[PDB]
Amino acid sequence: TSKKKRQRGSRTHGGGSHKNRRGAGHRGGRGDAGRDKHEFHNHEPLGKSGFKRPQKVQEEAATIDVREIDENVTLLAADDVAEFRVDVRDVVEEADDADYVKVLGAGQVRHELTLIADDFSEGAREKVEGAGGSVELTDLGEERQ
Amino acid sequence: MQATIYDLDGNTDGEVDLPDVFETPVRSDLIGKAVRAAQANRKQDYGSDEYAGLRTPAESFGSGRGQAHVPKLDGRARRVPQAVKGRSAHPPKTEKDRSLDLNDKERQLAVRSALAATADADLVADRGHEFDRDEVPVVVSDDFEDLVKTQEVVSLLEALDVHADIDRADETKIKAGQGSARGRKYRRPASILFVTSDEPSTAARNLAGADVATASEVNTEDLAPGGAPGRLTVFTESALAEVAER
Amino acid sequence: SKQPDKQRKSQRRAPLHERHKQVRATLSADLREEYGQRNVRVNAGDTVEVLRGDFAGEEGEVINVDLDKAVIHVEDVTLEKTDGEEVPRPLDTSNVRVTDLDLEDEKREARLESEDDSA
Amino acid sequence: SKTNPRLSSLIADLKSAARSSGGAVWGDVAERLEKPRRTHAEVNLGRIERYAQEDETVVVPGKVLGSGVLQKDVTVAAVDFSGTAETKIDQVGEAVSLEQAIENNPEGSHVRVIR
RNA sequence: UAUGCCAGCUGGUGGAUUGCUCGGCUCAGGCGCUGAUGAAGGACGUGCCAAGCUGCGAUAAGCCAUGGGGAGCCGCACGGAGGCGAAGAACCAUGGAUUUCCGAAUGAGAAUCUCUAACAAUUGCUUCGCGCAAUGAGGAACCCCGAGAACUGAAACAUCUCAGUAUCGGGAGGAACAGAAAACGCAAUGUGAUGUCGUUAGUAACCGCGAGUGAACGCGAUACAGCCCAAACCGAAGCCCUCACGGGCAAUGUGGUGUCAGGGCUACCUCUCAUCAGCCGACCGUCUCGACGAAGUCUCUUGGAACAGAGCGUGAUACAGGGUGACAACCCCGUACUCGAGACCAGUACGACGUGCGGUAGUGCCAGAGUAGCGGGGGUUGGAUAUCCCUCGCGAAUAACGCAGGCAUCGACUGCGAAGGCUAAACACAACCUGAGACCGAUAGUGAACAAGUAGUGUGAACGAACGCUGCAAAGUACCCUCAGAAGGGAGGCGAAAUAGAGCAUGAAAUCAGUUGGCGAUCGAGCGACAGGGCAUACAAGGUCCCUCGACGAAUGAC
RNA sequence: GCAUGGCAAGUCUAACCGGAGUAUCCGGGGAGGCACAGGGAAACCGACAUGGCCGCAGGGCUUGCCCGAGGGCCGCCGUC
Ligand SMILES: [Cl-]
Ligand SMILES: [Cl-]
Ligand SMILES: [Cl-]
Ligand SMILES: [Mg+2]
Ligand SMILES: [Mg+2]
Ligand SMILES: [Mg+2]
Ligand SMILES: [Mg+2]
Ligand SMILES: [Mg+2]
Ligand SMILES: [Mg+2]
Ligand SMILES: [Mg+2]
Ligand SMILES: [Mg+2]
Ligand SMILES: [Mg+2]
Ligand SMILES: [Mg+2]
Ligand SMILES: [Mg+2]
Ligand SMILES: [Mg+2]
Ligand code: NA
Ligand code: NA
Ligand code: NA
Ligand code: NA
Ligand code: NA
Ligand code: NA
Ligand code: NA
Ligand code: NA
Ligand code: NA
Ligand code: NA
Ligand code: NA
Ligand code: NA
Ligand code: NA
Ligand code: NA
Ligand code: NA
Ligand code: NA
Ligand code: NA
Ligand code: NA
Ligand code: NA
Ligand SMILES: [Sr+2]
Ligand SMILES: [Sr+2]
Ligand SMILES: [Sr+2]
Ligand SMILES: [Sr+2]
Ligand SMILES: [Sr+2]
Ligand SMILES: [Sr+2]
Ligand SMILES: [Sr+2]
Ligand SMILES: [Sr+2]
Ligand SMILES: [Sr+2]
Ligand SMILES: [Sr+2]
Ligand SMILES: [Sr+2]
Ligand SMILES: [Sr+2]
Ligand SMILES: [Sr+2]
Ligand SMILES: [Sr+2]
Ligand SMILES: [Sr+2]
Ligand SMILES: [Sr+2]
Ligand SMILES: [Sr+2]
Ligand SMILES: [Sr+2]
Repeated sequence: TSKKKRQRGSRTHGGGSHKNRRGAGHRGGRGDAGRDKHEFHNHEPLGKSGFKRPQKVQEEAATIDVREIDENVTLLAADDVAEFRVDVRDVVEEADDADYVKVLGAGQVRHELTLIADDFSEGAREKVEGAGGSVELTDLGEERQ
Repeated sequence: MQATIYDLDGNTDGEVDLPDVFETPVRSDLIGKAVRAAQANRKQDYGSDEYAGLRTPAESFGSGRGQAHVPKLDGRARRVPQAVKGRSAHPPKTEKDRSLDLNDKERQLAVRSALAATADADLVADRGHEFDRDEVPVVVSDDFEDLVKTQEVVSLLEALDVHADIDRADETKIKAGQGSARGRKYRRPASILFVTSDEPSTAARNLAGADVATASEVNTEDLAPGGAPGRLTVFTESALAEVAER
Repeated sequence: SKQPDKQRKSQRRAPLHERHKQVRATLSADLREEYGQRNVRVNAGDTVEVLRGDFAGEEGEVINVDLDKAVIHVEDVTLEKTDGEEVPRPLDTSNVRVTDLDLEDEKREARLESEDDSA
Repeated sequence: SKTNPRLSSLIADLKSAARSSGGAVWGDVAERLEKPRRTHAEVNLGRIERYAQEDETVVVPGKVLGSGVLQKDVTVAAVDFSGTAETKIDQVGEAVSLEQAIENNPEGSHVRVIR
C-alpha cells in the first residue's frame, strides 16, 4: 500500500490546514521567485563571473593515467613486446575526436614501458623512466616550445 | 544433459545434448518482469476528449440569488467536475507513456531462464500442464515441420503421452465482467508450445491452447505464459540446437 | 471484424442481396450427398423439418420467407390468437433442416448442381 | 522485500549454517545481505590484493568487480562476480560462490570479510 | 384508546442496482481536393394513405445500360389496401439520364421571388464579336504569406514573460514550404542541394545578467536528383490560332548556342550514353471489396426453449468474432487455406528514340545595381560588436573582379560566385474508408445510443436539454358482466412468467396507503453507547441458557 | 532521494534498419549521454592501484594476545 492510497478519508492529504495548498502563494511565487529576497537561502549569489573563449579556438586533450596503461599491459598483448612498447594513441578512447593524446602520471608503473604520445606530464615521465622506461614524443607532440 | 529424440511414430530415434542454457537457474522474478513489459507494450493509448464538458459558456452568478457559485447555462450547472455533464477532473490521458523499458541483458536473461524452466518436469507439472511423460521438454525429429494435418499432430502427441494437456485446454471460460462488450468474452488455458525452426507449425497451431513459435524468435511469453515458468514444450531437433545461442 | 458490435451491426444492416445467407438451412443427409453442399437458402417451395423449438419434430412446406426479418413460416407451425384465428409462428432457419427442394426454377437448380457455386 | 529467489535462498542457507556450526561470519554476512542493495559491497580486485592473504578465504558480502590487479593465490567467495572478475581471479587463484563456501566451510573458519 | 413515535409486512410511487449495447472516446493504417459543364450549403417540392428522418428532383424513396444477385420485393416502420417480380424484380458495383428555386450566383432587381436576351465584374488572347479562355466560392484540420493582443509569470511593475500564442486579412495543395552554395569553417590533404526524425543541448548566445528565453555546425538516420535562363557568338533559321485558306505575335529579339565539371570565339584531339525532351510502360507491395470454404444438430435427463449435465461421435492450414428460445469449432454467418477485382505505389522504375559528354592552346568577348556596402530610425532574433526584416538617406567593382570564414581595417590563407528560375522522394493533417482497444457503458461516454444541433431560449451574434430494454413467438387479450363509455373495473383467454400488458428485464432509498409488533392522551428534548428488565418471534442459515450441590479458588477478606 | 533488479570500469541505446507470430515480439543500430581526474576566469598545468596511528564487525590463538575489510584521526599528492 502506498502513501497516496491511504489518503482517502484524510481530507487534507497531508497538507496541514486546508487553507495551505492553494496557488503559488503557498510556494512564495512561481519558479525561482524571491531568490534574492524571501528565499535567498542556498541560492547561488547574483553576478557575472569570468568569460568564455570561442569554442573553435579551444583544444580538448584526450588523457590517460599510466595506472590504466600499466595494469593492462599483459592484456594489451596486441601491442609491441620489446626488451613493452605502446603507442598510447592506439589505447585511448575518444582519441579520435580529440586534438591530441596526453599521458598523466597517476598511480604506479611496475614495468618498463616505452610510451608514445603527443604529450606527457612531468610526473608521467619521472615514473616511466623511473621504472627503466622511456618516453617518445610524437611528431605532433613536437609542439612544446 | 542428454535429451531423447522422437520420430513421427513416437518411437525413440537417438538423442542429443541438451544445450547448456537449459541449465540456467530458473528466475521467476525476472521472467515475470519480462512478461509484464511485453504485455504493457502492446496496450493502446487512450483517454477522454480533452474538451469534453468544456463546450459551454456557462458562467457563475456569484453571490446574490441564494445559490452556490457554480457555472450555469440556461439554468443548468455545467463544466465543473461536480456538475453532471461537467468535465472529468483527472481522466485517462493520451499523452501518457504506457510502455515499460527493459535492458536487453535483463530481458535475454529472462528468456534463457524461461527456457531452462522448460526442462523441469516438476515445474512444468506445477505450472498446471497435464501429461504422463517423465522427460521434458519433448524433442522431435525435424520431419515434424513437414506435417500438414492437425489430426496427424494429434496422433503424435497421444503417442507421446502429452495430448492430455490439449484436453485441459479444450475448455473455454466465459469471463465475468464487461470484457464481453469489447470482444473479450472468452479465455482459455495455455497448453503446448511447439518450437520449430523454419516456420511455425501450421499443423499444430489450431490445437486447443497451443502456441507455435520459431527458435530464432521464441520469447519469454511463449515459454512462460502470464509470467509463470515451466510450459510444456516440444522442440524440433534443429530448434533445440538453434535455441542454444539465444 | 472481431468486435461484437461491428459483427451484429454488419448483420442487422446488410443490404437485401446479402440477407439470403441469413435464411440458409442445413440439408438432409441425402440432399448434401446429391448436391455436394452442406446447406442451402430456404425457398417458399422447400419442405423442412423443425429440429429445435417447441415444434421440434414437425415437418412441413415452407409458406413464406421474410428477408427483412430473416425468418420463415412453415405450414402447420402456428399459434392460436385470442379470437381463435391461427397465425404462423416465425422460425429461424438455423433451427430447421431441408428434406425436399422445390426446383421449379432452372436458375436455382443449375446453381445447386454446379460445383464452383452453391445455392 | 528482496525480489530475487536465489538471493533469498542464499540468505536462508547462510543462517542455517551459522546457527548450526562454529561460524558467526555466515550469519553476519546474512545480516548484511538483508540490508538494502545500495549498502552491499562492490569490490574491485585491487582491494582484495591489498588485504588478502593465502589460505585465508576472502569473503565478499556483495559482488566482486574487475578493476585492478590480483596476484595472490587466494580463494574469493562472493554473492557474484563480474565476468572479468571471475576470470582474473581464476587465473592466479580461485573464484567461488558463497553457496560453495558455506558447504566446504560451514564453521566459517579462517576467513576474512572484505568490502 | 384518538392525534401519534419506532420497526417490519402487502401494495404503490420512484428509477438506484445488476445484467445488456444500435452510441461514444482514443489509437493505427489507407486515402485525399470540389466549383461558371453553376460546387458546398439552403429553400420548396416528391409516397395510395405520409407528420418526422432518409432518399430523390416536375422522369422527384426514383428512370436506362453492363456485370453481379436471386424468389422474392414495395426504406427507417412490426399498418390497411393495392401492386411489382421467370419479359429474372428487390438488392449491390460501374457507367449514363433526369436534376425546380436560392446559393460564388454572373442580364437588372428581390428575406428563395420578380422584371426586360445577358460569362455581372476584373483580366489574357483576339477573328476587336464575350468569338476563345481565366478568376470568384467550398473543404476537418494540416500548409504558405501578411496583421497581431491581454489576462498571466517576474510573488508589485515598466525591459523581459505569457507569445509571434488567441484572434483577424490574403492564398495554394493533396500535401504545402524549402532546395542544387557569393554554403560549411569538427581549419581541413575535410564535408558537399533541401525537408524531416534522433542527438548535439537547456550546450553557445540573450537577459531589471532577475524571472525567464534559447539555437547552429557536426553526427546517426529517413529519402535521395539534379537541372533551366539572362548575356557573350548567331539574327528570323521561331511561336500561337485555323482542317485549310488565312490571321496574330516577333529586330524593344521569336528561335539556335549556353549556364562554375563557367561559357563563348579562333585553332585543334577525341568522343557521346552526361543532360535535356519526348515514347512505352510494369513486377512487387499496401489498402479495400469479393468468390470458395471442413466437421453432430445423435441418446437420456432437466427446461417454455438445450447452446446444460451425462453418454457416443467428428473437423481443424478453420479452437477469431457473431447469430440462433441458456456455456455452440462441428445448427447459420463467418474463420484458415487458395483464388479474383479495384485503388494507391505510378505514367514511376526499367526499356527504347533522339540529343551529344570531355580535353588542349590562345583570347581582359559574356556572366543579373539603387544591388554589395555604409549611415539615421524601428521591429525582431540565441545572435551577443557577430540574427533576420522594414523604413529614410547615401552608394561600388566587373572575374586582372567580388562575397564569406561570428567586432573594424589591411595582407596572407581556405571556401564560394549574390543581386533570374524550376525541381521527384523522405515529413504535416484527418474530412473519407477500414481495422483496433487493461477506454465509457445511458446522470457514464460526444451536447447528441432516442425527434440531436431535435424540442426550446434570445432582436441578433449566439445558446441548447431530456427520452435505451414486452415476449421464445404478438400468441399485443376473443366472449361475457358493469358503465354515459373503444375509458376504467370484474370474470375470462394466451405464455414458463402478465407482480412480462406498452417509458411493459431487474425494481434500492427518500416516501405514500393499508396493516403487524412494541410504546401511547400525568408528562421532557443530540434521538444513543454499555448493563439489566417487559412484551413480540414458523422453518433455514446461531445453540445455548437457568437452578441445588460439588471441584478449582487471584487480589481481597469476615461475622 | 529511496526500495527492488540487470550489467559493471563501464553502462544504456535514440531515431532508424532487417525479420516475424506484423503496434506485441527476435536481431541489429553506441550517434550520443552519464561514469571512468581534477583545479583554474583563462592561458595552462595535472593526482594516494596506500606511508603512520586508533579501532567496530569478523577471523585467528595456547582465550588476554594477534590479523583487523568498512569506519575514525593524520600524513602526503594534483591545481588556483
Ligand atoms: Cl573558455
Ligand atoms: Cl573497490
Ligand atoms: Cl564538415
Ligand atoms: Mg461528461
Ligand atoms: Mg460486475
Ligand atoms: Mg452444388
Ligand atoms: Mg441570378
Ligand atoms: Mg506579476
Ligand atoms: Mg515544413
Ligand atoms: Mg524581481
Ligand atoms: Mg522566445
Ligand atoms: Mg553553424
Ligand atoms: Mg518581444
Ligand atoms: Mg448523456
Ligand atoms: Mg419494469
Ligand atoms: Na487543502
Ligand atoms: Na455547447
Ligand atoms: Na502515449
Ligand atoms: Na481519402
Ligand atoms: Na413521411
Ligand atoms: Na442527381
Ligand atoms: Na467565366
Ligand atoms: Na469579347
Ligand atoms: Na504576482
Ligand atoms: Na497589481
Ligand atoms: Na530583459
Ligand atoms: Na565526426
Ligand atoms: Na440454432
Ligand atoms: Na528577427
Ligand atoms: Na537601415
Ligand atoms: Na564561408
Ligand atoms: Na439515460
Ligand atoms: Na429487550
Ligand atoms: Na558510445
Ligand atoms: Sr506532507
Ligand atoms: Sr484556481
Ligand atoms: Sr519557492
Ligand atoms: Sr537581497
Ligand atoms: Sr563516439
Ligand atoms: Sr455582496
Ligand atoms: Sr427493410
Ligand atoms: Sr424492417
Ligand atoms: Sr544526395
Ligand atoms: Sr551571376
Ligand atoms: Sr578577425
Ligand atoms: Sr436519466
Ligand atoms: Sr463529439
Ligand atoms: Sr439580450
Ligand atoms: Sr384477469
Ligand atoms: Sr484460598
Ligand atoms: Sr546494449
Ligand atoms: Sr582508510
